[PDB]
Amino acid sequence: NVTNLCPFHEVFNATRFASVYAWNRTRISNCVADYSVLYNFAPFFAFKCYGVSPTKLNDLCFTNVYADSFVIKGNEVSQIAPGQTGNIADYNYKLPDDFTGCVIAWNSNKLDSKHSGNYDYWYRLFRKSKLKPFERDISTEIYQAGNKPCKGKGPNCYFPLQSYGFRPTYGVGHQPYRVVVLSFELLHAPATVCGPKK
Amino acid sequence: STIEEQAKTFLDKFNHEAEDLFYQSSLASWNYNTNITEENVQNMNNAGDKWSAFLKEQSTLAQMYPLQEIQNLTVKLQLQALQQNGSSVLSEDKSKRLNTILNTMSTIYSTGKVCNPDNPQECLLLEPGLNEIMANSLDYNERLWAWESWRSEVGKQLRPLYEEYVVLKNEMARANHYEDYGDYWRGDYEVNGVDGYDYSRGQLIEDVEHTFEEIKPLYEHLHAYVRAKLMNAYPSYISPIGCLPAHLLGDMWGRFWTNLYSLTVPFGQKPNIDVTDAMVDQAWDAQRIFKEAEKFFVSVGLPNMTQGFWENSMLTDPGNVQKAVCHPTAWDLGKGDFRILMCTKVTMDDFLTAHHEMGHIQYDMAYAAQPFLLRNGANEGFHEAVGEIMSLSAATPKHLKSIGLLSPDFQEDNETEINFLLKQALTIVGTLPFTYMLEKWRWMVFKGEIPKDQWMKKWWEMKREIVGVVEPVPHDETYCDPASLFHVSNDYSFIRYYTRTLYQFQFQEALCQAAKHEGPLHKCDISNSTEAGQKLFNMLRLGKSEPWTLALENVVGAKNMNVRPLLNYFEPLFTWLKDQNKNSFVGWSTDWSPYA
Ligand SMILES: *[C@@H]1O[C@H](CO)[C@@H](O[C@@H]2O[C@H](CO)[C@@H](O[C@@H]3O[C@H](CO[C@H]4O[C@H](CO)[C@@H](O)[C@H](O)[C@@H]4O)[C@@H](O)[C@H](O[C@H]4O[C@H](CO)[C@@H](O)[C@H](O)[C@@H]4O)[C@@H]3O)[C@H](O)[C@H]2NC(C)=O)[C@H](O)[C@H]1NC(C)=O
Ligand SMILES: *[C@@H]1O[C@H](CO)[C@@H](O[C@@H]2O[C@H](CO)[C@@H](O[C@@H]3O[C@H](CO)[C@@H](O)[C@H](O)[C@@H]3O)[C@H](O)[C@H]2NC(C)=O)[C@H](O)[C@H]1NC(C)=O
Ligand SMILES: *[C@@H]1O[C@H](CO)[C@@H](O[C@@H]2O[C@H](CO)[C@@H](O)[C@H](O)[C@H]2NC(C)=O)[C@H](O)[C@H]1NC(C)=O
Ligand SMILES: *[C@@H]1O[C@H](CO)[C@@H](O)[C@H](O)[C@H]1NC(C)=O
Ligand SMILES: *[C@@H]1O[C@H](CO)[C@@H](O)[C@H](O)[C@H]1NC(C)=O
Ligand SMILES: *[C@@H]1O[C@H](CO)[C@@H](O)[C@H](O)[C@H]1NC(C)=O
Ligand SMILES: *[C@@H]1O[C@H](CO)[C@@H](O)[C@H](O)[C@H]1NC(C)=O
Ligand SMILES: *[C@@H]1O[C@H](CO)[C@@H](O)[C@H](O)[C@H]1NC(C)=O
Repeated sequence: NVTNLCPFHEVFNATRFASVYAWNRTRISNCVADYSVLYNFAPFFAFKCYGVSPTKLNDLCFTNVYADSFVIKGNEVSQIAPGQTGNIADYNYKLPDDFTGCVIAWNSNKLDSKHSGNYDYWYRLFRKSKLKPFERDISTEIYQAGNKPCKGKGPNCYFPLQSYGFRPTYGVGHQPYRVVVLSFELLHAPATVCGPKK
Repeated sequence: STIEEQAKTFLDKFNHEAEDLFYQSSLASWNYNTNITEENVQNMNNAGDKWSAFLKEQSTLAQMYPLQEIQNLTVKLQLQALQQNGSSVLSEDKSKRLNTILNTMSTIYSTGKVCNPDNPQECLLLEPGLNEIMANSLDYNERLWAWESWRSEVGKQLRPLYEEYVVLKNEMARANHYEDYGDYWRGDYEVNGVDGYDYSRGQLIEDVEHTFEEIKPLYEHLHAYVRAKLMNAYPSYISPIGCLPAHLLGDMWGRFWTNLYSLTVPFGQKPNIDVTDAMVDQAWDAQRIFKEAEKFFVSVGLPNMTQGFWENSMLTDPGNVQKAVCHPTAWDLGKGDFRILMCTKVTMDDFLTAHHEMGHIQYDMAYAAQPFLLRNGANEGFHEAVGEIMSLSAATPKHLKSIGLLSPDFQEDNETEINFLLKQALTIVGTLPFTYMLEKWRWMVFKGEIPKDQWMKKWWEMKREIVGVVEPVPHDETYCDPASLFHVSNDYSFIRYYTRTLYQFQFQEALCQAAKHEGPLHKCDISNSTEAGQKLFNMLRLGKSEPWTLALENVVGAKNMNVRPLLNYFEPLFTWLKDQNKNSFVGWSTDWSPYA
């Protein structure tokens, strides 16, 4: 079962990292998934694992791996967990209550902030209802917070999205953070994605 | 959807835009104040214009949702703040006239100067030379000349501008709902909609009258003592039963009596507790002072400064070509950014000032979780009192002994305590009548009781009747003495000091009672105590989400202002003064005048 190495170093270590409301999704399969490629980044703000243990991870083998990446604030990172409420949790990215995987977040103030302000990262603010688990909604229609039918941006009509203003002089809890979520599962399969072993 | 949901959505959008706009404006202002040039002024002006315009349009949109269909009692406060603090009612021509008048008055006050009559080519500004001359010089003629020259060269110009200004302000205030501008100022203390905590705009006047009536005797005893000492000083101008002439109070106006300590010390032989020499010997600096203040604040349970505070704030004057303003201020730029700007030397006064500014920064840090429109003190007096209590607690001999600046071979007899209490009194008690009289005069002027031809007459009559101070030179209606003050000429309220003076002492007595301390109140420290810190934080974190009466009841247990703590603070000094004044007459008569 000699194979090549997985592209972990590519989902991490990227220039553009995608906004939260349009989070990326990469499938990992048919390779050797060495987990020593990470830990080479900054001291993580959070390394919570749910289905397995971080140490009991090198020797284990999976079926398929999904990686999701986006950028959020500092005080919103606590909302990425099974069964949590808040703006980001129910309007941008919702996790199932039986999640089996790990969540990695590390500060990236030195790469995602500018003196004049960075307006290339957005996040949805208004929506009609909640979000189903592992769902995405990328659309732009004027919100109707009123009785009169909405036509355009004006009174009681709002543009759904909004951008951050990341600056290097912001305090902790407002600086950008890079978040990567891995979702493993063990089921009926030839166990394609196995850890490095001989 | 009902009104409340739309109001909540609008509030969310407004907060999320106003945070960024306010941050940009504050950053521009700081960049100007640290690196004074011209392009910084341009950027600051642009940011201010953007912020003002945005507030104007947001108020115009916010004027749509009615206030009588909302029962949440927290949306209502923010909506009222938007509707009241950004609305423009007067026509464009009147607004331009008012702005031009304000700018002209500010420029006249700032650029005003006087020249020596002997040498017209020689001129000196107010702040560098006039303040120093009024402070340290001891000679009747020069002080009288400086006082008269400044009054005649400022008030005469500023009188017509004030006369035109009062009418426009009265029209603007009467436009919305208020009777006049005095009601507009007094509306800050109003509380509505809460049962058992209501406060009307007319209650403040009665409360101030009651507190001053309860304060008067101590002030008159101190006045008699100071008059006797000044008689011992000046032998041909002061009268035994007269009043103190205005040009012998240690400063330009008489707001503070601090500069009379070197002349009226109860016991000259006993030295003070100045610790400048020890700080010089131990090789200290600004960093050490600020670290000590941080440690003191940590010792009571409050959190300490962030890394951005040490990274961004400047604590020493760069000098050289980097011009800057050395007035100590505490900045709150938002988005978790806090800085302090000051030029720190090695002096005990700088120690106390650093403690005061760190207290202000802690107050700003405490409530940084409420909505954008509620991140402010309960009223205009809480913030100053919270700042001042730290300086009160950080000057005790016990704290200095624990720190190490004061030698352990120091003893506290009668005379040291008497001197300390007198020095505190000369600055605290000596300013209350001045503030009360000034605010009362402005209130009558705005209300219209005093006509335009009796301004100076009523001003000096009330000065004699309340402050017990008589002018050295008669003034006709061509003079405008109140305009010579910065606050009066720059459109600022003045009762906040009167409120903070009582608030700080109530807070200090409550905190010392919570720490289980015995002995005189003037010797109290809360450095190690953690109950006091938590109790203070419980009020600090509130912000503006509750009426100030509720916070006051939570802290001290009293709904209204009380003067008992202030009297209890000065009790030994009061007894000593009562024992000392058994010979000289107590009181004053207004019939006397220095000019025959
Ligand atoms: C609604 O709109 C009003 C007016 O538009 C706003 O009211 C202002 O509120 C701020 C803060 O609450 C007031 O700022 C205070 O000004 C005092 C006056 O200082 C002047 O003079 C000094 C020189 O002596 C100058 O250096 C200075 O720049 C001013 O020109 C200051 O003394 C106060 O400082 C105190 O607190 C700071 C910390 O906050 C300490 O560091 C200081 O040492 C000191 O203790 C303070 O800065 C301002 O005066 C108010 N305006 C008016 C006209 O009264 C409301 O904020 C606004 N409400 C909103 C938007 O919700
Ligand atoms: C008046 O309106 C305000 C504004 O909506 C109401 O405050 C709101 O109170 C709810 C709970 O009662 C808060 O929900 C909380 O959300 C957090 C997540 O952020 C969650 O962890 C908590 O468990 C809780 O569910 C809501 O945040 C809060 N609003 C704001 C802006 O903070 C208030 O209750 C209303 N009062 C009356 C009498 O109607
Ligand atoms: C608060 O507690 C600290 C911790 O004990 C005190 O610091 C000590 O103060 C004594 C005073 O004589 C010194 O002998 C010790 O060396 C100090 N310890 C340390 C670790 O510095 C502090 O004095 C207390 N606060 C007050 C006001 O006394
Ligand atoms: C990984 O990060 C380093 C850090 O500078 C960078 O030089 C390198 O190009 C990155 N690898 C990529 C982008 O494939
Ligand atoms: C999202 O992932 C895909 C995976 O191939 C990658 O090609 C793409 O560049 C990623 N998006 C961004 C914005 O980097
Ligand atoms: C101050 O402003 C000048 C003018 O633009 C600028 O060159 C300089 O970098 C700024 N900062 C300092 C510390 O001088
Ligand atoms: C105060 O700052 C020190 C760093 O010098 C830190 O270790 C400590 O935790 C801070 N205090 C609190 C209460 O966090
Ligand atoms: C000083 O205080 C002590 C404390 O008991 C007292 O006995 C003494 O009489 C006081 N002296 C004066 C001059 O007040």
